[PDB]
Amino acid sequence: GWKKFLWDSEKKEFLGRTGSSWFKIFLFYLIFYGCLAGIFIGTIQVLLLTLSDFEPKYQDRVAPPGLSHAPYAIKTEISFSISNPKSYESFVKSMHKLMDLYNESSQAGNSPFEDCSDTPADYIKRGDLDDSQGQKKACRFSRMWLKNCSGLDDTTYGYAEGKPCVVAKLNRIIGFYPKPLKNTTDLPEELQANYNQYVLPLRCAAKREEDREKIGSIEYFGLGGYAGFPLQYYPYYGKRLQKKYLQPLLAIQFTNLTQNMELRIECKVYGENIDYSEKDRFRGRFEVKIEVKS
Amino acid sequence: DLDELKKEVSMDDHKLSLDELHNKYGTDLTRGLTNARAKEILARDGPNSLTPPPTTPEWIKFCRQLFGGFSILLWIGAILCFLAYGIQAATEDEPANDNLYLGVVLSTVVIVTGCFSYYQEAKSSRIMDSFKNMVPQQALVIRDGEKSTINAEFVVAGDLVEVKGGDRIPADLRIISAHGCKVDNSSLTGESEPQTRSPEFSSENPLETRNIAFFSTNCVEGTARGVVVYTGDRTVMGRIATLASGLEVGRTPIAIEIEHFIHIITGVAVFLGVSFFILSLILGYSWLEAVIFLIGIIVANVPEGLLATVTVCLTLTAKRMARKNCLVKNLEAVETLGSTSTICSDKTGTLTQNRMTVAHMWFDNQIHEADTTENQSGAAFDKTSATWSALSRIAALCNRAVFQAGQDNVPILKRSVAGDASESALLKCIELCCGSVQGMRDRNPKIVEIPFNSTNKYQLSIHENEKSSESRYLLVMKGAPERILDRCSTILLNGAEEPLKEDMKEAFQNAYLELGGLGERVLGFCHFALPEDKYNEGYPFDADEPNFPTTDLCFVGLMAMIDPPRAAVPDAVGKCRSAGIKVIMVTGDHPITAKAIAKGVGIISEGNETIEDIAARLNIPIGQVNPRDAKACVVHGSDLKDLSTEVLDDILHYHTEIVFARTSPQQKLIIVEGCQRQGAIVAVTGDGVNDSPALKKADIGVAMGISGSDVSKQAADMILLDDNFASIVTGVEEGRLIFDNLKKSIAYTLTSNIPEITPFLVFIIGNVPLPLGTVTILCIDLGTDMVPAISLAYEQAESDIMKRQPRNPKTDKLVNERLISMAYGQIGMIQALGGFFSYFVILAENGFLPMDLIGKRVRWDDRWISDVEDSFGQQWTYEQRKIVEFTCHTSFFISIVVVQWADLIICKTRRNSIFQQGMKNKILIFGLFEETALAAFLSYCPGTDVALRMYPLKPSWWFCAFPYSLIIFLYDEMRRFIIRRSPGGWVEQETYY
Amino acid sequence: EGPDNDERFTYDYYRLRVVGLIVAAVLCVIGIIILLAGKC
Ligand SMILES: *[C@@H]1O[C@H](CO[C@@H]2O[C@@H](C)[C@@H](O)[C@@H](O)[C@@H]2O)[C@@H](O[C@@H]2O[C@H](CO)[C@@H](O[C@@H]3O[C@H](CO[C@H]4O[C@H](CO)[C@@H](O)[C@H](O)[C@@H]4O)[C@@H](O)[C@H](O[C@H]4O[C@H](CO)[C@@H](O)[C@H](O)[C@@H]4O)[C@@H]3O)[C@H](O)[C@H]2NC(C)=O)[C@H](O)[C@H]1NC(C)=O
Ligand SMILES: *[C@@H]1O[C@H](CO[C@@H]2O[C@@H](C)[C@@H](O)[C@@H](O)[C@@H]2O)[C@@H](O[C@@H]2O[C@H](CO)[C@@H](O[C@@H]3O[C@H](CO)[C@@H](O)[C@H](O[C@H]4O[C@H](CO)[C@@H](O)[C@H](O)[C@@H]4O)[C@@H]3O)[C@H](O)[C@H]2NC(C)=O)[C@H](O)[C@H]1NC(C)=O
Ligand SMILES: CCCCCCCC/C=C\CCCCCCCC(=O)OC[C@H](COP(=O)(O)OCC[N+](C)(C)C)OC(=O)CCCCCCC/C=C\CCCCCCCC
Ligand SMILES: CCCCCCCC/C=C\CCCCCCCC(=O)OC[C@H](COP(=O)(O)OCC[N+](C)(C)C)OC(=O)CCCCCCC/C=C\CCCCCCCC
Ligand SMILES: CCCCCCCC/C=C\CCCCCCCC(=O)OC[C@H](COP(=O)(O)OCC[N+](C)(C)C)OC(=O)CCCCCCC/C=C\CCCCCCCC
Ligand SMILES: CCCCCCCC/C=C\CCCCCCCC(=O)OC[C@H](COP(=O)(O)OCC[N+](C)(C)C)OC(=O)CCCCCCC/C=C\CCCCCCCC
Ligand SMILES: CCCCCCCC/C=C\CCCCCCCC(=O)OC[C@H](COP(=O)(O)OCC[N+](C)(C)C)OC(=O)CCCCCCC/C=C\CCCCCCCC
Ligand SMILES: CCCCCCCC/C=C\CCCCCCCC(=O)OC[C@H](COP(=O)(O)OCC[N+](C)(C)C)OC(=O)CCCCCCC/C=C\CCCCCCCC
Ligand SMILES: CCCCCCCC/C=C\CCCCCCCC(=O)OC[C@H](COP(=O)(O)OCC[N+](C)(C)C)OC(=O)CCCCCCC/C=C\CCCCCCCC
Ligand SMILES: *[C@@H]1O[C@H](CO)[C@@H](O[C@@H]2O[C@H](CO)[C@@H](O)[C@H](O)[C@H]2NC(C)=O)[C@H](O)[C@H]1NC(C)=O
Ligand SMILES: CC(C)CCC[C@@H](C)[C@H]1CC[C@H]2[C@@H]3CC=C4C[C@@H](O)CC[C@]4(C)[C@H]3CC[C@]12C
Ligand SMILES: CC(C)CCC[C@@H](C)[C@H]1CC[C@H]2[C@@H]3CC=C4C[C@@H](O)CC[C@]4(C)[C@H]3CC[C@]12C
Ligand SMILES: C[C@]12CC/C(=N\OCCN)C[C@@H]1C(=O)C[C@@H]1[C@@H]2CC[C@]2(C)C(=O)CC[C@@H]12
Ligand SMILES: [Mg+2]
Ligand code: NA
Repeated sequence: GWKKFLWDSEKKEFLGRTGSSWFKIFLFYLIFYGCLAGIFIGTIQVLLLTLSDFEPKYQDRVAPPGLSHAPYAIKTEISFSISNPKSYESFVKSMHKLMDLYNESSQAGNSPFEDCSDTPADYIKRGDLDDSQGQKKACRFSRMWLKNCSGLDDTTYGYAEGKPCVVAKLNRIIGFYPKPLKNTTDLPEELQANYNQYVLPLRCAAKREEDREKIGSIEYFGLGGYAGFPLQYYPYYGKRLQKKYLQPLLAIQFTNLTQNMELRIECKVYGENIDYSEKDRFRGRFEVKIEVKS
Repeated sequence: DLDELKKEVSMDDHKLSLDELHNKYGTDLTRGLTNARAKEILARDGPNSLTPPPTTPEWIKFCRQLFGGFSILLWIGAILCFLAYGIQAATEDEPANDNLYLGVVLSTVVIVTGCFSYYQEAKSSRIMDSFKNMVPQQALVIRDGEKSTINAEFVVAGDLVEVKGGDRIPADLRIISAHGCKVDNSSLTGESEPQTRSPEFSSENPLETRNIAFFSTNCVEGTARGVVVYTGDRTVMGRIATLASGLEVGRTPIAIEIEHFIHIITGVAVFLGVSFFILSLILGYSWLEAVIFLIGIIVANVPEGLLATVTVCLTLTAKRMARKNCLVKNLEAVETLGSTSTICSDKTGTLTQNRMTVAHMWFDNQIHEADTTENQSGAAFDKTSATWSALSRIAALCNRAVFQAGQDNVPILKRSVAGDASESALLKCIELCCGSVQGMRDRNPKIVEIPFNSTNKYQLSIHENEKSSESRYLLVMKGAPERILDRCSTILLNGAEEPLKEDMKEAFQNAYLELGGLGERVLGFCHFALPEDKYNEGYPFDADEPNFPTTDLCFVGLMAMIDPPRAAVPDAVGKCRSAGIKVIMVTGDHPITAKAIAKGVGIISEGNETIEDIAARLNIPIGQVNPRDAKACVVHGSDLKDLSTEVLDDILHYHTEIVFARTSPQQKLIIVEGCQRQGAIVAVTGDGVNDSPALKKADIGVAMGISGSDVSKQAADMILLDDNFASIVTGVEEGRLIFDNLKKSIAYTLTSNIPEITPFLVFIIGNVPLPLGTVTILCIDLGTDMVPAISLAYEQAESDIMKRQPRNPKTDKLVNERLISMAYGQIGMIQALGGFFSYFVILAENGFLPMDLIGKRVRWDDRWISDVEDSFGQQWTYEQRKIVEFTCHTSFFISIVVVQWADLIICKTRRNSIFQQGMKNKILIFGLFEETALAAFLSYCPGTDVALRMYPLKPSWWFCAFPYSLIIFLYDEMRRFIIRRSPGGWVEQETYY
Repeated sequence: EGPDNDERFTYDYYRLRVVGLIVAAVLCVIGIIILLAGKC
């Protein structure tokens, strides 16, 4: 058994068959699998021919935009000691990675960057989503706009003396026009003052009623000094039609933060085409657990 | 419980005297034992009652069903799942509970299967308990000189016991005085006729001597006395029953096939796991992860629903058998009949009816045949001559037996008749084609009768003549044809009378040898009209002197009789032989009768010859002829006792029609073992206790239900509640049909294994988002798939199954490599490709092109990256991309169902085409419809994306698997074509299951 | 179109589920019909 079914010397068989059999089976499987691969490839090519290069056919799973930030928190918590420097390195490294893309050296010349209104403005349509006109042009976004959180003055961005920053960002969506709430009698409390129509407001607060007192002064930095996103940086034409495109950013400094205590801060954007979800905690709003333990 | 001392042939102390017997056990031949001494022995050794069987609590058999071979594989799978969960819990945070759900599901599957199988075996046990009818019995013992009737459980060794025709022999007795006492030794020794028990000794074999009564035997006619020699379990049938209980069970063929199947499944499972383990370690992954990968691949390669499907498959064929009155106690004993290739049968009670019946009759120099079949379905014997009428009057008058009171309901053949067997058969034949014998008897008053002398060997009697025109007297005598022939001088030919010249005397001699050679017992009936002038109506013929002329009588004709076989016995034997099943007769009856029954049922085909037949046809000694020229052989038990192992092997290896006669139960067991030693499956069909050791050791036992014994009924595996023999043919047919169906269903449940493992393999090697989730694999293996696999059992035959030769056990298996090459190699591959196609389509329509999917799993899984760029530049949060992955799982599962359509259609037939067989199986159609409705329900019902995580699909996706399905159908169709046109070619020895 | 191109991000999943359920129900019925067609 053990030895025979492995190699017999009368019928000159190996594993069961002779030399010519293994060849017949190997050749059959090679031809069969080859046909299988060619058919799968053809059915995938017709697919590639069914889609467009300038626009996703279905855009319903990304209708309400998200709200992400610059620091990379494992459990949406920012905990670091003001003494030990090797505690907030993971934060600064990320922050830096994000801001390192807004360097002025990158934004230079007429192509493909264009100087836009230093004050919030309205939408700008660079035509349709075609290749007729060459690569469209995107507005320039300077670093310095963010005043105390830019890594140009205090590289650390704040984490050095108990005053961290948080760069918020709106998820890039093709052909998405941000629309803000109007001045009618129904509007949240916060939003009344500084109603620049052209600015999408972002406002942070405390999750619980108690934590209010323990959170100090939320100082926002942005385009024009407002706490929002200028409508002029939209819409986004997609990578293919707008490479070298920069999305607005908003810095948030959590000055006067109580020491040695976990604070739950929820930031939220307001607008018409903006809707939140009880399941996705990053759709329109975001949560952060800051704890500057020193 | 020494088995060797129980395997030996019975010994005894028969060859002794009445003084030696009374001196060995202690007992007064005329006064018996004393009550004090009787109780001293009763308490000294135990009551005269057989021990009860070894009971069995219900939780024990429930635990038995919870284990086994298949259930054990599922048990190890559940254990592995929980181990991997414990690991993931101690190594990482946010452990997915996928493994725990899969483990509890596997455990539930095993528990449910056990409950169902146990319930079925319990059903059969209850209907089986409704047959043991045990009415207490009391014997007649003589103590201190007085007769008393005490319970059978109070008889001891040494007391005197008296029996009377109609009672049962309590224990093993030693006859001391008898008065024409006959006994029925059919159950123990298998002797069809009543052997007379005489106080004298006659044969060295205790079963052949007449001075010993046996346990469970009944005294037909007469009375006798005897000393209890053996009592309790120490009796003959006690040792036989104890031996039967002390025999092993074995391991059916279906179980061995399932075992080798699990062997292959585990071979390929551990192979894919250890290989992808070394590969994962070669690509960088850590050990902790590689271990989980190994366990995941091994657990993934295990058919969970195949257990319930196989159990239902086997259960379906059992209900049909129960519809035709064929009940199986176990569940796998339904397939053993189809795999049988050598059936060892019993004669008395199984091959025959164990009831004496009038077979042939002689009258008007012509042999006439009578119907000897249970339901009376045959040919009449021309009841138009006067000779027959005179014969009916002779037999109906010169006969003292009468039907037992209150039988007005049963049929003419199954009613109880008080009297001898010959007179009973005669009474039944006359009551059958001559109307009510009670009126035929009251129509002619019997005046004087001279009983049966052992010298006269003839029974005569005179009665009045019912002729209203003739007041004469009628005389009728019956007896052995030679004695009666020497007392006649006339012959009633066609009514008239004629002399007894040597011409008819020689025709009578040839008729006597014709009926005698047929293994029948022939008798002669004659009568004479007494002259009313020499014996007036007033003269009384007292039975003292010669008042009747012994000679010068008128012989009317001979009347033979013998026990006929059951109705469907010849047809069933022929059907079994047609299917290539070797029929070997094994019985403890006389060889002269066994050979005749063998030739009459088909065991010894007409034309074949034995060595003695050749020596008789040539007129030369038997030691000169060569035994190779004889196809059929009759092996005597006495000669079987002195035969080596090789000799028996040669007996079965050179003789095709074998008949073992005068074989003891132990020898029956030896014969069954001699058949197994070679390598063929054996099925023993019997009824008495002598068949218990044969039915137990055989691969499958078939016990009779009405004519069977309780011991052989409890030790058998299949019961024939209707005592029909054609059921054996039905069983051998069903056993095959369900085998080819098991093969088809197995290939069906195994084809889906590939499109359920490939996604994870490409997930680890190519780093793409997980294609097939776990709750979808569960919805496939334990949901939709169940109904179609169950339906595959209802498939009819393709070719004649009762024509092909029996399957070879050493070469043709149940699951070979030809199946694995199809399910795992060709169909499953196409199904996996179709699933991946629908997958890539769903991800390409939402924004993730195939070029950007390779290398994303690290960020596609990360729970803290809320900005994942797609092929177009859009930013997707974590939950949004997860929703798309789940929708891809839903579409993958639906693609599986779509390809399963064509797989169930190509699995319906193994060789034939679909346009030939036809879609006449309504269950399969219902399976397809339900399989589709379930998938649509699981996707479109609200709250499913929350409970099971399955999102709705867009009507354009459902059509991504259709081309693959049609291609599967076309490939298998052309496959099943070259096999037909080219028999024995490459496609056959490579893809023909 | 233009600014108010809100339809470009909406899908009537409700109507789709309703139709898919009607169809599933019909298929289930037909199945039952075929199964019992013969035992009456
Ligand atoms: C985008 O801008 C980044 C900053 O640009 C600087 O400021 C702007 C406004 C302009 O003035 C520009 O000209 C400036 O360079 C730019 O990142 C910068 O890249 C340089 C070159 O590698 C870095 O200089 C090196 O510094 C290290 C030590 O760095 C310490 O501080 C940083 C934080 O700032 C920490 O992350 C580190 O861990 C350290 O704690 C020096 O050791 C190193 O020495 C090298 O140079 C000296 C001569 O000076 C040689 O003798 C040595 O052998 C070495 O070769 C450099 O001096 C600078 O740190 C870095 N800035 C930051 C904040 O990281 C970034 O690359 C730009 N990206 C793009 C895409 O344009
Ligand atoms: C968005 O909306 C706010 C509020 O608009 C007001 O409420 C809306 C719900 C709706 O009903 C509007 O019709 C309504 O105006 C705009 O800001 C408001 O602007 C007015 C005008 O300056 C302010 O009213 C002022 O109230 C002062 C005390 O609180 C009073 O002293 C001021 O005196 C001025 O006007 C009087 C005549 O009434 C004149 O004599 C004086 O010399 C002086 O000019 C004046 O009455 C409101 O307080 C403002 N509301 C808030 C919350 O600050 C806002 O400008 C608008 N934004 C845009 C871009 O349109
Ligand atoms: C990400 C990528 C995805 C990967 C997915 C992988 C999916 C896995 C798919 C299939 C698993 C394949 C595993 C092997 C299966 C072999 C089947 C097998 O073992 O069945 C058992 C049979 C027994 O059969 P029986 O009972 O009828 O025997 C009766 C003998 N009597 C009667 C004479 C005694 O035993 C035999 O067949 C004998 C054993 C023969 C073993 C052959 C081994 C070949 C394996 C690999 C070859 C690769 C070479 C590639 C290079 C080619 C050159 C170019
Ligand atoms: C692009 C898409 C790709 C899809 C690929 C997957 C396809 C798989 C699904 C369906 C395949 C259908 C194949 C059609 C085969 C028809 C064969 C046929 O017609 O052979 C004729 C037979 C032979 O008769 P005979 O001569 O032996 O009769 C003798 C009568 N005597 C004895 C009285 C004389 O006649 C008979 O079988 C009797 C009449 C039976 C009539 C059957 C009709 C039902 C057929 C299919 C059911 C639909 C399933 C749909 C599943 C989707 C669920 C949503
Ligand atoms: C011959 C014999 C024929 C017999 C045929 C029988 C067929 C039976 C046909 C239908 C009965 C199916 C069960 C009905 C279930 C109703 C569930 C329901 O009406 O849910 C409504 C609400 C959804 O509310 P919402 O939209 O505000 O939620 C928003 C949630 N947000 C916003 C957080 C995402 O539910 C919730 O909230 C919680 C959802 C609870 C999940 C229940 C689902 C059960 C899960 C598995 C069982 C299925 C096994 C398959 C059995 C097959 C049998 C053939
Ligand atoms: C004859 C034809 C039969 C056809 C039937 C198809 C057979 C199905 C076969 C296998 C499927 C059973 C698999 C059981 C899956 C259980 C899943 C489970 O337990 O998930 C746990 C989830 C937790 O999820 P999360 O962590 O995301 O929550 C995060 C919540 N945050 C974030 C808001 C805090 O909790 C929840 O979903 C809560 C809702 C609980 C839903 C339980 C549904 C149980 C479904 C089936 C069991 C009964 C089947 C018996 C029929 C057998 C047929 C032979
Ligand atoms: C998306 C999924 C797509 C899947 C598409 C699959 C298409 C691929 C189908 C077939 C390609 C395999 C062809 C292999 C040919 C080389 C095999 C070979 O070397 O064979 C040698 C033998 C001749 O040796 P011998 O027997 O004389 O020696 C006797 C030796 N002893 C004793 C061992 C028997 O060859 C023979 O026997 C002749 C046997 C030739 C095999 C015929 C099999 C045809 C099966 C399917 C074709 C139908 C495709 C329909 C698709 C429609 C799409 C819409
Ligand atoms: C022998 C075996 C017989 C088996 C018979 C099984 C019975 C089949 C039962 C039902 C099938 C009919 C289904 C009809 C449903 C139409 C409903 C409908 O209104 O659906 C519209 C969708 C278009 O969706 P959308 O995404 O564009 O808009 C979405 C717009 N929102 C989402 C904003 C609203 O369209 C769709 O679902 C398209 C629906 C699929 C079209 C049916 C294709 C039939 C394929 C082959 C049959 C050919 C037979 C040839 C006859 C030969 C005779 C000898
Ligand atoms: C012998 C003869 C037998 C004949 C038997 C016939 C049986 C009857 C046959 C058909 C009945 C059809 C019933 C149609 C029900 C429509 C319900 C429906 O359209 O609900 C849709 C909405 C949920 O939409 P959504 O906005 O959350 O979507 C998610 C949007 N996102 C995720 C983007 C945010 O519902 C809601 O809100 C409220 C839902 C309330 C719960 C309704 C329960 C329906 C569940 C099962 C019934 C279906 C059984 C059909 C038979 C199949 C047999 C296998
Ligand atoms: C920042 O928070 C501190 C408290 O942590 C505020 O200063 C306190 O003011 C109260 C009077 O209301 C004094 O009794 C405390 O002694 C002060 N503590 C300190 C550390 O100064 C301070 O006003 C807050 N400043 C801002 C801008 O929010
Ligand atoms: C029925 C079977 C055997 C036919 C198999 C046909 C195979 C060989 C055909 C079907 C579709 C074909 C592909 C169609 C489109 C392209 C894109 C082009 O830029 C390179 C060639 C490539 C990739 C083709 C290669 C060959 C191909 C895969
Ligand atoms: C025997 C063969 C040829 C029959 C093939 C039947 C196919 C075409 C049937 C079977 C089930 C059907 C699907 C059942 C349910 C739905 C959901 C609905 O909202 C759109 C149509 C859609 C997606 C159907 C399309 C057609 C479909 C896929
Ligand atoms: C391998 C598997 C469990 C077994 C399985 N099917 O088991 C059915 C047996 N026929 C396939 C499942 C998957 O593909 C997904 C597997 C899951 C185990 C746990 C896994 C490996 C994870 O942590 C992520 C993927 C999960
Ligand atoms: Mg018998
Ligand atoms: Na058995």
